[PDB]
Amino acid sequence: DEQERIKHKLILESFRYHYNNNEDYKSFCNTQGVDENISSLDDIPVFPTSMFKYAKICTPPWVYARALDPVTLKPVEDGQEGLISYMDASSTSYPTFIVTDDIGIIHTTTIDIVRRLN
Amino acid sequence: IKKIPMIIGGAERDTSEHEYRELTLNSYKVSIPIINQDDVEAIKSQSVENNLNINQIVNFLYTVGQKWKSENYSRRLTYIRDLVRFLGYSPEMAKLEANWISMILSSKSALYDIVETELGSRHIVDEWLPQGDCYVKAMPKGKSVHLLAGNVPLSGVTSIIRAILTKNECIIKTSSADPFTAIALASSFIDTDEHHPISRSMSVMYWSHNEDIAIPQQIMNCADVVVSWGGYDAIKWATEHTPVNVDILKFGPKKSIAIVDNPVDITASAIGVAHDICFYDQQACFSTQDIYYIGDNIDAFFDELVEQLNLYMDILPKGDQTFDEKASFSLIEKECQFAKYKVEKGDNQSWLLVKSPLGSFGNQPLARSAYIHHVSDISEITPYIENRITQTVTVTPWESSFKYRDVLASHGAERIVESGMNNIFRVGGAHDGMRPLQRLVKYISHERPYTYSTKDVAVKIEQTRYLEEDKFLVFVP
Amino acid sequence: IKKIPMIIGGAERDTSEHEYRELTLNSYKVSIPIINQDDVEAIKSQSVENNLNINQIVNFLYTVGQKWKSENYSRRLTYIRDLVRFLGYSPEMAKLEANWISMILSSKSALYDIVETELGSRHIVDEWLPQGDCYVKAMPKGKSVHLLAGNVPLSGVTSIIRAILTKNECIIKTSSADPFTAIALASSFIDTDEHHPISRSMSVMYWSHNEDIAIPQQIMNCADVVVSWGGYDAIKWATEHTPVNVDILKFGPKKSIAIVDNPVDITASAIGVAHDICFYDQQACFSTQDIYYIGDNIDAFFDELVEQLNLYMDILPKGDQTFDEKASFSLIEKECQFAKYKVEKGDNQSWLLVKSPLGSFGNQPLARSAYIHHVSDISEITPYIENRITQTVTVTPWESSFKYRDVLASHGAERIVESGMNNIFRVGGAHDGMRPLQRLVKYISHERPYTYSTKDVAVKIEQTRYLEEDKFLVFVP
Amino acid sequence: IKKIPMIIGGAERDTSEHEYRELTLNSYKVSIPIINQDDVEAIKSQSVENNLNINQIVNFLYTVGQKWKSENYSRRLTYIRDLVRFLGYSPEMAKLEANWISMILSSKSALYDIVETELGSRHIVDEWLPQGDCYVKAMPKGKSVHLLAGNVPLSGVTSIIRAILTKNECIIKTSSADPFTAIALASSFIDTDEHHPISRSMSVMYWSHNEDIAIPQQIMNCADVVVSWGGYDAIKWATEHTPVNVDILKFGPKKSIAIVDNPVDITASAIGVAHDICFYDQQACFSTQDIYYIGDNIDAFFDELVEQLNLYMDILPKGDQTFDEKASFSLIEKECQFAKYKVEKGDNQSWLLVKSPLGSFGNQPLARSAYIHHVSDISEITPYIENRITQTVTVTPWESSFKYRDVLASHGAERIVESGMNNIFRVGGAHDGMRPLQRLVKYISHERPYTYSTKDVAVKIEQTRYLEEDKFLVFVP
Amino acid sequence: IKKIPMIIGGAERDTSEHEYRELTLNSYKVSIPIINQDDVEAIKSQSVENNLNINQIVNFLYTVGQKWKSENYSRRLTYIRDLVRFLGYSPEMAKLEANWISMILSSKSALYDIVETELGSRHIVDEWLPQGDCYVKAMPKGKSVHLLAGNVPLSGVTSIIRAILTKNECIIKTSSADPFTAIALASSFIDTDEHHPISRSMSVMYWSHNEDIAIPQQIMNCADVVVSWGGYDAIKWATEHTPVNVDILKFGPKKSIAIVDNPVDITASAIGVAHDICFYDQQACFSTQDIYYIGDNIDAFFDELVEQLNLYMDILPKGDQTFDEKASFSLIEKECQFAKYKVEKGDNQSWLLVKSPLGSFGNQPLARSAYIHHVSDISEITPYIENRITQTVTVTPWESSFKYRDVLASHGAERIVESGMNNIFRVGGAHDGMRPLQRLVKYISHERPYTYSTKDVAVKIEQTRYLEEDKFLVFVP
Repeated sequence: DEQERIKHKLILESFRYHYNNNEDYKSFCNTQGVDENISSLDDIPVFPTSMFKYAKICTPPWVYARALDPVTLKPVEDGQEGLISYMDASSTSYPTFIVTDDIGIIHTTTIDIVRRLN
Repeated sequence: IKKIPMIIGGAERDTSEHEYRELTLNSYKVSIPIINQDDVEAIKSQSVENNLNINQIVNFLYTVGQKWKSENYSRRLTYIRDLVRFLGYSPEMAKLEANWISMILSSKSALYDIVETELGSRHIVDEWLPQGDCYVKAMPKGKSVHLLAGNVPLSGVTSIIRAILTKNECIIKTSSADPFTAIALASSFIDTDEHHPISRSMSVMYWSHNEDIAIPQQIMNCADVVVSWGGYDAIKWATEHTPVNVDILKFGPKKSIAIVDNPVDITASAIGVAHDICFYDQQACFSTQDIYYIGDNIDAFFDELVEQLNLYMDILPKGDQTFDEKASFSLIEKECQFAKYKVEKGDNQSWLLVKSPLGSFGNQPLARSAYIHHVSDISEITPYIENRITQTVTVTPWESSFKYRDVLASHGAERIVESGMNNIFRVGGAHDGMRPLQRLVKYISHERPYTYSTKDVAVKIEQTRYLEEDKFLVFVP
Repeated sequence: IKKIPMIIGGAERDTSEHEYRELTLNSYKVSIPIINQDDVEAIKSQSVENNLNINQIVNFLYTVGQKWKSENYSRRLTYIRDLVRFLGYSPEMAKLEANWISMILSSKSALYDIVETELGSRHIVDEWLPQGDCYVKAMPKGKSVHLLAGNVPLSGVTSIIRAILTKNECIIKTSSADPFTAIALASSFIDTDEHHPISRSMSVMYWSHNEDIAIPQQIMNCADVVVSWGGYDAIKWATEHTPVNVDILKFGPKKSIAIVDNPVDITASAIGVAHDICFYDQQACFSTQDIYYIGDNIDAFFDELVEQLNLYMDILPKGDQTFDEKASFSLIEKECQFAKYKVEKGDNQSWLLVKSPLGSFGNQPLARSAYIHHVSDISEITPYIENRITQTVTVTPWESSFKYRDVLASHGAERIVESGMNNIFRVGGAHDGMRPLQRLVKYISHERPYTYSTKDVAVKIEQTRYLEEDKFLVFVP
Repeated sequence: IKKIPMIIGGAERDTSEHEYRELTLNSYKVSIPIINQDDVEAIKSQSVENNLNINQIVNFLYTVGQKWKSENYSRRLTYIRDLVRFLGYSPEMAKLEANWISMILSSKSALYDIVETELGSRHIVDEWLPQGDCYVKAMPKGKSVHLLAGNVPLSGVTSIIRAILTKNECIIKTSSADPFTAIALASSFIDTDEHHPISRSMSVMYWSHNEDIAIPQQIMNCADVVVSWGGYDAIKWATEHTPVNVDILKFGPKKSIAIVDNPVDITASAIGVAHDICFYDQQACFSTQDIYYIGDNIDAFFDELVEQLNLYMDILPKGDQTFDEKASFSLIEKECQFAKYKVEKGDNQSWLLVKSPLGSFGNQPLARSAYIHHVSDISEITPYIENRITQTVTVTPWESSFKYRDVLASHGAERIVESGMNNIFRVGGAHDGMRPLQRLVKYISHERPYTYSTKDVAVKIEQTRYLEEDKFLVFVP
Repeated sequence: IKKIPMIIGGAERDTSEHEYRELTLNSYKVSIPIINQDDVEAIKSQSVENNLNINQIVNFLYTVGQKWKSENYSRRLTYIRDLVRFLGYSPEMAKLEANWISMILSSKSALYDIVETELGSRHIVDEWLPQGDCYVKAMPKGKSVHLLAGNVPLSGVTSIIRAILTKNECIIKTSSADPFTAIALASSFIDTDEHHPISRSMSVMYWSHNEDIAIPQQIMNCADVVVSWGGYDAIKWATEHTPVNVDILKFGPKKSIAIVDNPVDITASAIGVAHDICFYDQQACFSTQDIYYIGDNIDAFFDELVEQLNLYMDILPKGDQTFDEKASFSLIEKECQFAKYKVEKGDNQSWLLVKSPLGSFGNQPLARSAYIHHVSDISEITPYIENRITQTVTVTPWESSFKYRDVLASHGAERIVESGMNNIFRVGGAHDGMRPLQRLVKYISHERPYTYSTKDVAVKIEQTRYLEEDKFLVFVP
């Protein structure tokens, strides 16, 4: 209930902050068709963690653990596998809106890791 | 629960009491029998007396190809079904594979000219030819061993055909991904004529690299020549488990590229580049991975290539794309979007076009992805052409290949084609800088006597007479 | 205390501060410098731009040969002195080796015809030739590595010449027995023209198999092709210490024989067989070890061969024959006398003729020993001809080679010569069933476009157009 | 009242106002237009720009052959009807002629290999090839003139095809006996593609030897090469009415024979000999006229040959045999019966077999007559083989041709075939001891400069520098 | 009072009782014997059994050339003296002619490669080669008749050598201007080995065109091939007096030119053009008559060419220049001065350079005259290149020949050389658009049986079986 309201609140505040103060993230959301004002958390773009070695990027009830489909990269229902995206809002150093190398299921929130990609 | 047979002499072995292993090719189980000591002894004792001429060999291959040409051929239908089910091919791609088998088997002039261009004459495999100061005959090596890779069935088919044209006996170890093509080809030989020396020269089997090495080593010891096709570890295994006095034809992993110079007709250019990207799901060694555009309208070519890739999305669809491959596609699309690389993709992640700057970071899955770069001159492409890695250097306006072939060869091209032709290893050329059946053959030389002088001395070669008289340097030209 | 230089680029390296090792070739010490890391870096950085045509290459080799033709050439005199001192050669054999170097360097038509017969045209190394459906050019592999054996200097000389004719850079590791021939040849290149691309392409050095492997492995990694010449362990070392994607030309140990059918002119027959027994002190791979006499006068041929061996005792004497070799000769003569083998020998144990029955026990030293057998038909000789072991199958009345060459080839002959010609690898033939500079070359294929149809279809190759229309099998011939 | 057209450029001329002449071929009148001065001017002004490659030429010929392959092709039906009506052919022989036209037009590899074997490469007609010390290109002569004979239509067809493969323009003068084959072939070219350079290169016409010579001489003066096919007077006319600097390909009258050595399988032997006797009604130059039997069962072979001739009486019947030909047949049968020659004949005088002794008087009509002789050894056949008269020396057990071909060639054979193959001029061979399109071609040589030395001198060819220094004989090898 | 012998078999005939005629070559009388009926009968009865291989032939020619290489060779000295006295040559030009005889006789690789490039293999004259679907052997025609021209002795020498390499017997009719070269060559053959088949194959004689035709016609009737070399009337005589079934190699009169594109190195350009103008006193068919200068410094090239012509005035002087030739030179110099043609000449009228505008009136004596024209582009030179008249199209900067050879070939060039090479018919090329010893040879074809299928059908050729079953069009490809 209000735990979801908690993470919704500070996760959109984190998204607004990181979208305003990081231009590579702003250009990444505008390559996705994402505006300043987005209501839900699943309209937020998420980049992979492989970026963290290619370009130097720098700007729990607070992490939105989500199991995404490999094609649509949209969340699946709980119980089925998918790519783990995190959406940490504790950081101000770098936008922690990432997708892992990990596959797993999520149960209402405890997050399981089955295997890596390759 | 589908069983794959084992052919040894010219027929399937009685594998009832054998041990079986499953493979899980495309989420579907397939039982292959494990080779035992009796099969190794049967392989060792195989000695087929092959007295056919190249005419007879080519005519038999033509008959087999005409058998494969009929769409009602039961073995062809089964092969297409297995390509669709266990390799994940689309019905179009499987039909195309069967059609290419038929095509390369039924092209007689192509085989004659392969023999002629590689060995010098199509008769050198049956007659003693007076090349110069000698009579040369091309004899087989015998019991050729072929270790197949798995991506392109036509690679294994052409390997077997090359070994057949040189009158070699074939011991084919199928790949862990395509255990059907060699079995289908050998069983087709059997269906045509089971008593033919070519049908009796095929022995198709399978062994893994994780199993005990005794039996595969015993099979490798009776080779006389080895043809390895896989990646790095496959060629390393072939090198480590071959008798040191036996030759190995190595077909390693390659990385082919495309060059678009400045096409006035952009539509055919895009058609060709899309063909090269999409054929065999970009899994071949001649498949285009990076495109290097020269000119002033890279975005017009981008749009036309997008259109042609959308066409290939329908006329030749993708495979089945397991979960991890889908996730790779998505994550790599994200990676390329995070770098303003002008990413475009097709529906159901059918293809991927990425316009990154030259020398940039780009992760390459071989699904149908292609990276296109603006270079502005050929001198900027040559630093990205390696010696034994770049195989095909596709050039789109073929005329422009006449002013680039020299520097591409100097930098290790090994092939220059027309962009609609990357899958066709045209007759008269070479494979990986190597004319393969020059190495599947033993050149036996019958040198003519001392009364036949050389072209430089004009003196009968009497070495004893001139060692007595102490006369050598008066004859040196 | 005699120092052997190290050539790397096109000149001797400053080996003052290097570490040296002695070898004790013929009871005489020779210091060779040990390769260090700076030499390895100099070898890696060697890139000679070779734009010569085959005409220019052959003319340079001819100039070097004319330099070797003069008996007053200081380098030739020094080479002969070193052959006599450190290899134990007789002055006649050393002079003959120098003369053969001169001969094979000065025979221009021989080199042109080598290129022509092995690659198809002498111009394929400089021009794009329309072989069929393609334009082919023979490019070098580059930085060819040659590991030499030690018995026959001409083997290493011909290897280097083959690599030169294909515009390859040569890294020659000399044998532990003949560290002089490659140095002499490269220094002769330098003496002719130090700025020539051929002189700057030679790097002669030496490393043992007992030393640390770091530096020899670093040298082997920059090979692009390897030519190995030694025995079994030499080829095993070459196979184990070569990058897995690099080709190896293997020249293994052989065992050549002679066949005497029924000579009406026994004297020339004996002359030839004696030549083959005595040349290179029977240390070559083409040297005759066993003679198979057919006919009715084996003892007449025995006597005539004894006479010819006595002649070769004088016109081309033996080496120096260390203590153990003398003891081996004596003990083996005793062994053969203990079995009624009709033993005959020359003075100072110069040669040995043994008439043992077919298939009999006979110990073979390679000093000048020969075992002669009565067979009565060719069918009794073929069980003693192996696949990759029998190299030369010398037939004495050359006409009789026309009725035996087929079964000898079927059983693995690889060569049939006239008995006075076993040392001459005549032009147009092959070496160990292999045309060597087909493997020293990268065949680069420039395939012509889709508008150029094949010889079987007569339809422009528009694969996309026919994938749309679904038309493949109507074109299959 | 049947009119034959005149093709000049690539289409029929408007011969409405022309003058016509009848011929009376087979008791049936045929009007052919007489060439006038305007037609001569149109022929002179004909210059077709032919930029096709050999691939395009062969593909066009293949298309025309596929058109001829359909039995519903109107032009083919008309051609068969005219062969039956005006040449007297049987429906089977006319159908066979049309089928052979289709066959030789549709065999692409045959044409490619004709070009390759005669000129050295199929690319020498489009590219400059580095033969040796030169770049050679085979250019056309242009406006080739073909004077046809009349017996075998395939002769004229092959002549025209040879001229086409070399990119020559064809001016075909049809024979007074077969004015239909060249017209049918050219009109078929037109029906395939009227704007093709090959269709626009055909000019078919007719002139007699009894008419005024002005116009035929004007046509002959624009030849650049002449191909004459008739008998003696035809070749004499060609020689007398050709510009003295123009070459003439002479295909004179021949007399072919057959040799039967000692067949264990007499039935196939008789089948072949009957084929050679009966094809083209024994009117060709490769038709068998005399048979020379070696062996011990000449009468068994006689009976089997009688049976095979009776078979050919039905599967390929004779022509129409005008009154005088019938009387000749009867009177010659009487002549041979009056000499105990063991005469046998078929019903309706279909064939004639005469067993006369060697060297005997025998009158030879070419209806289907054959004289068979017992010789007992090849040495008795060679006195009956002349230099430029004996063309085909058919040998029935083909193995026996390996022990006779040398003496037959020494005595002027020009061909040795297998007796079922006398009509098939197999690819790779020759016609009348002559490879014809070597003479339909101008070899244009682009010699490379003085810096490219020869294979013997190894000195740059500076003739002025060495005329100054007075140095010539020091370079002579 | 100097008598010229007559060689018929392999030695001089006893011409004591013969009738003689004088000729007055260079104001000096020379008696040649008239052929009578006994000589004609000796020529008819000449049949030399020639069983040599090409190796033996080339080695004999090399021996003869080594004999000609010695300046003390009596026959060579006499030949040079006769060239100086009766042909008017300068001692330098006569020595150069003898040296060129020696050179072309001693170049073995050149002869081997002539045979190889023209016939396909140097072994086709001794072995049956499997070309395709056949075994081909090149047999001689026999009794080749050579009618020589007179300007260039090397022409006749090369003709005789070509006939020898094909194992032809030579009947050489010497020219009325050079009756010494053929006699010297044949007598040299005799001096080397009088019992050799090559020495016994030479018959040198002379007959005029003004005498009775009986004996020359009898000699011409036993020809089997004729090689004519003279001008127009010579070739007309050859055509009129040859049996109609005998082939004639026609080497007619030509007119060679030179093209100077834009030389940065004008000195070598002028050297070459002067060489081509001055060699053989501009009397050869490859001698440059008109120069076509492109570029911007025609006067600089004019001056440099004047300097090089002055050099050739000394290193290779003119002939003797009879009164009428002197008057022609002077009157033509006057003609060219009367038209502001920028005339320049050498001392003692050694040469003449005339710079006339393109297409202008200019009278051409062949003394050493040359007309140079400014053209400004290649398109203005091609209207002056005829089909069978322009032989050599010398291009001075050889690189520029790569962009002109195609249009020159299209317009009838027949040769493109480097301007210092017009006299050297380089190996591998052609003579007058014709590879001559393709016409000195009879290609004898041994076609292989019906069981050997073609490359298109893949069906055994059983024509009777398929005439019975009525099956032809199902096999047509």
